[PDB]
Amino acid sequence: DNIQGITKPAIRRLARRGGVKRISGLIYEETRGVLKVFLENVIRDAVTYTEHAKRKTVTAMDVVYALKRQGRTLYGFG
Amino acid sequence: DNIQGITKPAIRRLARRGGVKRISGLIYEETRGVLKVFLENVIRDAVTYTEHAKRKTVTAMDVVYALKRQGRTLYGFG
Amino acid sequence: SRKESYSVYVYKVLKQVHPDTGISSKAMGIMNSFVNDIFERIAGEASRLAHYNKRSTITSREIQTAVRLLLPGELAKHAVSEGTKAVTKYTSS
Amino acid sequence: KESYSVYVYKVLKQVHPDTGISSKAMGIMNSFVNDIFERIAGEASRLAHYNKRSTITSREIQTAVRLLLPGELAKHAVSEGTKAVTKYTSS
Amino acid sequence: PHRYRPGTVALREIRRYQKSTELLIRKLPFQRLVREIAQDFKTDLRFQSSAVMALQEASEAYLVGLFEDTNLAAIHAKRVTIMPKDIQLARRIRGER
Amino acid sequence: PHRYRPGTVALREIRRYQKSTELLIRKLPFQRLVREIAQDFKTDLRFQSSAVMALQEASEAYLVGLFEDTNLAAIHAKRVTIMPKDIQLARRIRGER
Amino acid sequence: RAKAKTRSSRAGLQFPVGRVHRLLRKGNYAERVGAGAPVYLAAVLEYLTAEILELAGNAARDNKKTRIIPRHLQLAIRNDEELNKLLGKVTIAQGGVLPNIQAVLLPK
Amino acid sequence: TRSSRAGLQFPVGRVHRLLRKGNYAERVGAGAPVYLAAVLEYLTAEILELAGNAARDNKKTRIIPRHLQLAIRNDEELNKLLGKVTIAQGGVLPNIQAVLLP
Amino acid sequence: LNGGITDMLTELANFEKNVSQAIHKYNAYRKAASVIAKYPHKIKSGAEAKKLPGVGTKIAEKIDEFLATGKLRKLEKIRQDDTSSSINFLTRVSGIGPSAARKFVDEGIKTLEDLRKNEDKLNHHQRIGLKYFGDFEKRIPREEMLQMQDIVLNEVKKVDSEYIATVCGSFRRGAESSGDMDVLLTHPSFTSEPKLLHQVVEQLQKVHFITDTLSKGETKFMGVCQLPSKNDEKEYPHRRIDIRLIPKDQYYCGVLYFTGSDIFNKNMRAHALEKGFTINEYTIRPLGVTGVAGEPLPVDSEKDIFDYIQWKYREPKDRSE
DNA sequence: TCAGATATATCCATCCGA
DNA sequence: TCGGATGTATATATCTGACACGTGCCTGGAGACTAGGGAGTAATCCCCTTGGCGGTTAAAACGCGGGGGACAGCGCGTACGTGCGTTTAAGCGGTGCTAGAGCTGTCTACGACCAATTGAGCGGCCTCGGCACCGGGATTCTCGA
DNA sequence: TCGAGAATCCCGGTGCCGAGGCCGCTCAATTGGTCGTAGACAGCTCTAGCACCGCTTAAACGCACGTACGCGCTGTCCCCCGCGTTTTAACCGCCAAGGGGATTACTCCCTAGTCTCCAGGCACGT
Repeated sequence: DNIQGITKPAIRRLARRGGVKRISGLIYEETRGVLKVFLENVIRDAVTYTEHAKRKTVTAMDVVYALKRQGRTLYGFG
Repeated sequence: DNIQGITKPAIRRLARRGGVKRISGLIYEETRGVLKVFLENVIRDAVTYTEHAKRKTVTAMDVVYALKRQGRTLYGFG
Repeated sequence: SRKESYSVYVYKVLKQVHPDTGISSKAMGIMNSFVNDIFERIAGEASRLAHYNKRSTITSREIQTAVRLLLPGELAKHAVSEGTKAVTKYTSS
Repeated sequence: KESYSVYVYKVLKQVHPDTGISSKAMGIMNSFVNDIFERIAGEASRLAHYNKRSTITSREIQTAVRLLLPGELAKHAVSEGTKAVTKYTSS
Repeated sequence: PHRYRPGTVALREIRRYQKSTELLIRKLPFQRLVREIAQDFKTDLRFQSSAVMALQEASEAYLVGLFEDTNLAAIHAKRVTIMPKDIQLARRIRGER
Repeated sequence: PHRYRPGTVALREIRRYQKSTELLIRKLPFQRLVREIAQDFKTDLRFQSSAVMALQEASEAYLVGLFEDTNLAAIHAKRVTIMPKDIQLARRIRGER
Repeated sequence: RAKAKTRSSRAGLQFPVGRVHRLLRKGNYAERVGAGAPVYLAAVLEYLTAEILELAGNAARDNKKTRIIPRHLQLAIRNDEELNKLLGKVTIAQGGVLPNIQAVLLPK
Repeated sequence: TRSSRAGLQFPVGRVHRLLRKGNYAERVGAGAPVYLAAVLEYLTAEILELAGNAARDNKKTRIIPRHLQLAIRNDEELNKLLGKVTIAQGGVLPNIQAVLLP
Repeated sequence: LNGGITDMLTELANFEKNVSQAIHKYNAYRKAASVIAKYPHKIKSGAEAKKLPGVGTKIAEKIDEFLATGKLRKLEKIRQDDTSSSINFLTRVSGIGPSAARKFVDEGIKTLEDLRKNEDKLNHHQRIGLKYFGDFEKRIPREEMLQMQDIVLNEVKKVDSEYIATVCGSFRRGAESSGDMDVLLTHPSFTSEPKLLHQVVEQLQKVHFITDTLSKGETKFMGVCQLPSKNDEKEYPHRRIDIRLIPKDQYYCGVLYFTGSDIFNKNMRAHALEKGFTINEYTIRPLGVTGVAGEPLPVDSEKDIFDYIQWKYREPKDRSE
């Protein structure tokens, strides 16, 4: 229900930083699907890797390892 | 100058097998260049992995391993 | 000389799958390649997970976690569904 | 904890004597060093296992470094590695 | 007052936000979204703030890359406005479709 | 006297090539090209035939993928023919620069 | 010493079991290899192989040919959805491509 | 020290311990720590030198993460080395298409 | 006339030295306390005391708070701290310092009872300090100190007539009491260019003068000795005696340095620096135009050392400053 | 315990196409 | 014509050095010294790559339409940025409260090791039946009408 | 809609070679013992997560307005699909020929392992 939180000006700013010139109407709604799909496909595996250690709180190293196994390595977050 | 070996009928047939309909008159050089790039970027590592074995013959399984490293992993042969 | 393969096991499983099917030698080769690739991927994931948890030996729980991590989607839900039922049989002793 | 931070600072000082390093930069560099070490080690191990041998030696590491690194950097690195191996073996 | 040129403001600040290193996303909404998406996998799992920040960083990176690639692909259409079909084609050709 | 439609034979050829599973490249030219390309790196290299066949297979696969990508992109470009600009764009989008 | 039963015979699995334990032990992939891990790995391999072979048999029966052909296997593999995700970057040798043509380019 | 005896910079003994206990190979060789440390030092030196050139061009006095990002993404060899890796708070290189400009 | 302020800064410096382990704070607090106590006037405001050297914003604020409230909240909190008091008590015994006190308090050893119960946790120096902490805490009367000095000189002369023994320090300076004995020894055969000290120690212990030994080397030997009782009176408390053997070319410089006082030594060093010479505990060396120290001058007497820096020789009784 | 530097904010005397 | 944007002068937000010497403690990574198992070395089949010669023909190169797609331009209108006035939740600190991360000492069930014991899978060899290929036949789609 | 001619499905009359049938045969999988320890568990301590509360304010939302760029439409011409025709080098058949790769027995020597060995930092005490 909170998926509408990402403000239209916010996504507009992000795309402007990406190097665009004009944003049509439907793209603002359509970006939500991509964001949700990527976030879900990350968080599910992250939580699985977290639970495999019989812990209870999500650890940053768990997210790093999951992203690496997801094929996107982001070095810097410890 | 063996690069001219790939004939126009061959390129047209391959593209048709891909499902193309109309090919412009400026495609042969680009196709030859792309083929050269791929073949070089595979064969260099192929020869390197062969020489690491200190043998004078290039083995097919060496080609398979090199293709796996370059992100192909084509199963079947070997 | 001699080399290892899974040809006999593959043939037996295929006979179990259907009693009226043939296949070529190249098909057996492709099947052997698929089997080896999947086994290698599973083993690598298991070793990495074990090192991450900083334990010392591989136990079936780690294998189950890796299988849940690797295989694509709902098929794994069926696949793991066999494994415990498989494991219980050995637990049947 | 133990990391490569001290050696990183010393190397940075040797490379340039009039610069500063952020803590986040130190973490980024530490991650880069760890990642490079892991990748090189994994490639070396795979090459060793495929070659039907039983140990990891200098030639294997050199071949892996040739396989992984980009061209000009690979040439310079091979030269540096040869020189350092000669220096250490001269002991 | 002085009416600016069409897109003069739009063309402006592209350099400003291009050199930016901030998150450019509301934080508490991102945390709420993360928790809500997480609520479906398992029940009542705690989270660390640094992990949430890193997740936001990775998400911003991926979204920025996809949008920039979509704009570049749409440039080949000889059009100046990005449309949903363009993003669809970009995702399909990206191999992750 | 009786000729087919201006481009109808193309669809039949597409169907015929799609159904088949042949090699589609003459073996001798590929062997010669492999020898010539390998001559630059190392001298006096002796290969085995199976390696040549496998290299032909992988090359065919890569070229087929690139051609399919170009066709899909050009379709997204609201044009019928395929031109080198589309090939460059397709190679750029997948990250092959 | 009675007639001993193999581990797969003891637990009713088809694919090899003991050789898998030997490969895992000699694979240098761990310090110590457990017990149930070989059983689980063999069972998973059996299930995956069974699914692929069943799809292949369905395809071959549809195509009216008694022996499984590599192209038939490739078509069966790429036809499904889950297997397509699991095997998304594998080129089957002398496999072929799925029969499909673009709709917009088709004459009408 | 052994690294000092070889005139290296990183602790070679640490690399030897990590490789031995890393469960990556059966037996440890002879001078593997030396070659690994030399390669690591060369790569670190190259990255730091490019960063220093960029920072001197930046008229700043500390290694900002954006400086590291610009240095890594400004040279072709480094771009190929770590193309599929992200950095935190780094930003993107400044670029605008010529066709869109007025 | 700042006895209370000096007493409070004494505890502040003890906390900074032994509890806070801050030499840069302990030295400053001790200097501020000395400057306050050396002023022959009552401190009325912290700003008034800030005029004297060694008192800064913190020192002036502390003096003002002590004047306003009669104490310091920090001082009272540190006094009421059980761990800090235990550390101070453990470090009060010689041989145990800041880290020793910290380890003892962390291990529960907070009183002398625990130290007696954990003598195995006490080294030879630590056990010696534990045995005679109260004896070390007592002062040495001038009569007892003179008797011990005469006994030590007799033992030195009997061991070797060429041995030269000097009782330096406040005993040389003429003070009515001392906390310990500091002996300087010289010998013709040992110069700037090893068993003499061991022989001296053996001779002293043979007459049962030195009772315990904490450390004995070829250069300096430290122990516990006490003037004997005449078979009917109470035994004298154990006193710490340290004897250092110095070269003949260095004996005069060492005696001049150890005779005192610290203010007198600082004034002598400043006068020598103004006179183009450098005076140390080893010898006196010429100073060049660029400040490079030359070959140290030969030393044979305190008068020669005083004349080297072109200064009048001062008696140790007049060596207060 | 302390200012002495040193890195780091502004601003308002200029410069430019837009 | 002027607002956004380059510097230099000037004032905050941090970082920082100013005793050391003599004498004992206190450990985490260098040397010293096997051994025996892993790697280098020499001799010999062999088979598998390499190279070569000749017919042979399906495949490839090349000239010739015309016609259908690429491209170029024009109007128009409607989706979309732009200015502005309002508003709601996001920071920005607080404050307190505690489930849960983490760490430490048993001990024990289990995994590595080893010497008999044995039989399931691998190597080598038939064979007849799934597969194959033309071959002529009939069947069916279409593009100028 | 319609025909002449090209693309497509089929029965079978042959062959044919290799996928699956068989046996002969060991070296790896099993049994039944042993010992030596990794983590399972039980029990503890200390914190980073979690839950509000009030203030400030600033990015976000909704609404008017001009305008340009996406999107229809048009003509125009040029290169390429299809066609037929004349060369030819892949391709298949055959041959020899020899050298780099397997193997196999032999010898050497280098790291795992064990065990001293220390001096480069910590403290007292001043």
